[PDB]
Amino acid sequence: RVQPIKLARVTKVLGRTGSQGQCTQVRVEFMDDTSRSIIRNVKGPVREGDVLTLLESEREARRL
Amino acid sequence: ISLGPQVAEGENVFGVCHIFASFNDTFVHVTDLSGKETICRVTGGMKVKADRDESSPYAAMLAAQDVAQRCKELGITALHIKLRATGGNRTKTPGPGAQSALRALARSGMKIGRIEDVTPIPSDSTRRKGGRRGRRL
Amino acid sequence: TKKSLESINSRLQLVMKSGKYVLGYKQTLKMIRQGKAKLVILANNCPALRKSEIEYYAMLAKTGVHHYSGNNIELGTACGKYYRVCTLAIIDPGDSDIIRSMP
Amino acid sequence: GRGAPLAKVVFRDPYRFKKRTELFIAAEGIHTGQFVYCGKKAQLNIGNVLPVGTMPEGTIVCCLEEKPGDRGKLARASGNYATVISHNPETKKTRVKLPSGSKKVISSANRAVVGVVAGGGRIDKPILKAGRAYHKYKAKRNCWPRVRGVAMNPVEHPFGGGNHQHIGKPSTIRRDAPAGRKVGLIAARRTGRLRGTKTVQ
Amino acid sequence: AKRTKKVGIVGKYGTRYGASLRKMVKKIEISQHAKYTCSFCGKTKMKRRAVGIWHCGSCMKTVAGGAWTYNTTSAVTVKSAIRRLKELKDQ
Amino acid sequence: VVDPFSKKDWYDVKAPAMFNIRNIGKTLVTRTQGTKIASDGLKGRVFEVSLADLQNDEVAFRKFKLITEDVQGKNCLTNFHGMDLTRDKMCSMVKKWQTMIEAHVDVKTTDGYLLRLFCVGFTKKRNNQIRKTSYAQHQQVRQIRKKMMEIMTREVQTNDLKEVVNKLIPDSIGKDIEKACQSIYPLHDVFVRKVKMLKKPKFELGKLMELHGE
Amino acid sequence: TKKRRNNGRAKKGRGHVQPIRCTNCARCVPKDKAIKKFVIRNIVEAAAVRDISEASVFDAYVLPKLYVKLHYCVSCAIHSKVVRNRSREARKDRTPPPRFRP
RNA sequence: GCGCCGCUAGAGGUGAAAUUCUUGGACCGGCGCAAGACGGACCAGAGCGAAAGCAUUUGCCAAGAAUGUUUUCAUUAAUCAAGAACGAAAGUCGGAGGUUCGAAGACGAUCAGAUACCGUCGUAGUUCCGACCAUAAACGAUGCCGACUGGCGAUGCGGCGGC
RNA sequence: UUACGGCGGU
Ligand SMILES: [Mg+2]
Ligand SMILES: [Zn+2]
Ligand SMILES: [Zn+2]
Repeated sequence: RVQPIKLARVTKVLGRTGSQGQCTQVRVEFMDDTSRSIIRNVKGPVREGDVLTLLESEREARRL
Repeated sequence: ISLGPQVAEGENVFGVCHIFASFNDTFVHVTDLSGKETICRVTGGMKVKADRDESSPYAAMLAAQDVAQRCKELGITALHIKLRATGGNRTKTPGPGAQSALRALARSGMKIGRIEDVTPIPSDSTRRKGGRRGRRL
Repeated sequence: TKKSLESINSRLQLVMKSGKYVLGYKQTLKMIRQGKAKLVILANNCPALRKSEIEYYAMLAKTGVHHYSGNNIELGTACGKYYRVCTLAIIDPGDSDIIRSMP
Repeated sequence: GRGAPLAKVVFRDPYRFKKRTELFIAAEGIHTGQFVYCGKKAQLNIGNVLPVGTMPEGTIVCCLEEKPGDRGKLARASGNYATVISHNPETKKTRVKLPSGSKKVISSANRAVVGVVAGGGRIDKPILKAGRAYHKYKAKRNCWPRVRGVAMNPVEHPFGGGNHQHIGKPSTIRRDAPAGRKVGLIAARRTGRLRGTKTVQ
Repeated sequence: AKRTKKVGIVGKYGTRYGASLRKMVKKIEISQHAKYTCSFCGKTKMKRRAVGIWHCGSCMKTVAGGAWTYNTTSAVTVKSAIRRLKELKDQ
Repeated sequence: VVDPFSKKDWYDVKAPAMFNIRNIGKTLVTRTQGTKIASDGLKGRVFEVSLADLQNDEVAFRKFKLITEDVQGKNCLTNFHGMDLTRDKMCSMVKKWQTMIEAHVDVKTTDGYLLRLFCVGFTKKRNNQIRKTSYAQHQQVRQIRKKMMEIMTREVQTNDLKEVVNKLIPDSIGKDIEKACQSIYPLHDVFVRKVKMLKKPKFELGKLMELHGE
Repeated sequence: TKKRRNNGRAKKGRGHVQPIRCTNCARCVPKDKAIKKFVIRNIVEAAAVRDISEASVFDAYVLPKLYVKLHYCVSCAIHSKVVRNRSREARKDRTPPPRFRP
């Protein structure tokens, strides 16, 4: 039910997406091990390397 | 403590989890080692009320969590996989809920044994429901 | 229904050209009771007490009974005549090996 | 007056020294001077009669008993048969499939001759003239020249009368109509030319 | 010589009964009057008695066959299936 | 309101003594309610399980079926029912520009256990081979397929069920037609694809009690 | 004009090849005209690999493959963009596009 | 499709839905059974055939190409009015069968209207046996027979020779 | 998902 709200650090930004250039993909690292890393999407200006907060942990990235 | 088999502190008892990930829906039915006795059949179309989203990866994600929460609470603690597509006459690749009901079946504290795709394949048997010119869309 | 019948009805139309033979019931009944018969061939059509008393005399004369897989009208064409025939007896094979075969 | 032929079979009486003759519905394919075997441990060939509980699922059956020992009631007309499925060896009941396509669960010890009734294909030929229908029913009954009730008089039928030959009243009637009023389509579930197959169980 | 061109056996029915009913009859009518080859003596002497009854001139054997023809194709399929069910499962 | 899983008890499933791991797993069944007795609800259950959790170091692409024929209290004793390969193995070996030869035969053992054997073989590309199609000719296929079924008729007809089922944990039938066919056309992926059970000999009780003995 | 030298179809000494059916529209095509594509896709969806090997009963388990052979009509092959439009002299090669797996 | 179980409340269908099937328990999972279709992947710019066309094993046949030939006959030949044989699919007549698919038709959607596309259902028909009908973008849109005129990489079948 | 027309001569 309650997932731990996991703060996360981004490596390399994978370019814009979202059909209007509004969303970007970050492939966060999970702030416990940089070995464990998933691909995600965020909105707004990103600034490569910084830290962002995940209210939900793992569902899906931009992928058909 | 009335429910549960007799295991040790380290070992686990096996059940199979039939994934039927078609389009329009997804099934994350778990049952015993022979398949005859149903443990829990919950569906991605029983926890969304939209009817678009029955084949969604997200409805399959929480159907996999709900079937794990029933299975683990009953004493049966490790799963084999028998993923299906629609199969037979129809398509033979599984739908969007296939992977997400598999990963979230494991992220919610559950082991995984042998997996297999067990979809129905004909031997060049039967006609398809499209017409000769197919469906035109 | 593909390969093997012209073991026994290609040899039968070769004895018919080369060797000696008798057709009909009461001629192979004479040849069986005076030693001259070698291999009697019964059709799959003959009445079942006729099939018995030829299987019984051939035990008495120590000769062989081959059960042909066909009609009595089919055994007649396999002989090479315009008849029907249940029972034949070859009394000399010409140069083939019907007796030297399985029965 | 029957469309099927018969077969008279002489058995050997087990208790008296006597040969006694039965009359069977002729299963199709049988010939005279054929041995016919009848029992529980009889072997499943054409014309042999043996209980429906021992024979396998999907064998074709004619002249079968609807209650045990009733000496043959069902599936007896010329060319007709019944199929067995679904043995239940506990509470011994087997279901068969009647010539009308309607299935019926019957007792397991019901007895039945294996095969189809001879004389089949009979209704494929046209009667083709009024004279050969006359000889058909002279063997059967006094039933053949059927006068339409529209053609007769108001004493004689509910439909007759009028200056035009018309029925007037609706020709579908209820089932609890009395005698002398049940004429026409008696308790008809539907009318008109049929579509589908029958779609009502 | 050449006595007809279409009707054949149903030239006895004259102008009567309809063309398509006379055409429907002449398959049935050539078939119930035909001699068939006997499967027991090989002689083509299977004449039809009453409906469903078939009989040999020589060897005097009576066969219970079809109505307008010696074998019904429904009854040959069953005899195929009965001997198949008798060699399958061995009861 | 009622929970039907509180009325169910756990039995454990045992494989015969022909295998290393004797314990398959645990099934469940409801208890006795009058005519619903708790033994015929789990006689005749199929347990589609692989070799690598039934041997120790054997392959994983092969699986056994194992019907249940008897219940011994808390135990649930089994007997062999059939085998096949997995899907992913059986369609990783069907590739283009090679011949797939396949045979099948109905052979019964001397114990009365009529089987249907399914075997496959695929032609093999040679090491110096430059051309693309490693096809067989048709009369080569017919005599290979004759050679396949003649050998597995030997390996099953002669002796009982135990030595038969023991032959195809290493699959020495597929290795025996491997050697006996490579003077006709060489083959490389030669398995017994499937074994199907057609008959059972009335289930003498002591025969199953032999299989769970030593 | 005759557009292509074959007529879209790889039949030369035949009069009739088998009709098969397209996958995403169920339209009936000849077997030789049909645009085949044989997908050897891993069943695990590679982002979800370290979530099943850390929740398996082994440390080294080879993952099964999903072997789905698609085949398309040319109508749905151009719409789903598995064949691209080509120029009138760069049509004339039968080599498939290169791999580009990494 | 039907039996015997298991546990559950939805299943199905779609761009979204609905008509529809479902606590007289659908769908799903297990084990069986029956019926009728159809022979996947192997399957190819491969083979055979006069063309239409032809694909699961094994079985009685009858044919045929090519190659091999220091066999035989010795112009027996090519094309061919008239005349015939074969001929996809749909269609017609009769008897079997009837699983799926499905013209006609009914219904739900979609639209301004929908007699269309799309969805649920379904008749004739698709399957077999017998008789017909003789047409197709029956196409390599290219008659058949004969010789001659570049190269190259192969492939299918015979034959010959080589590490 | 829906997207139907555009008077004649120049
Ligand atoms: Mg009248
Ligand atoms: Zn006779
Ligand atoms: Zn398509």
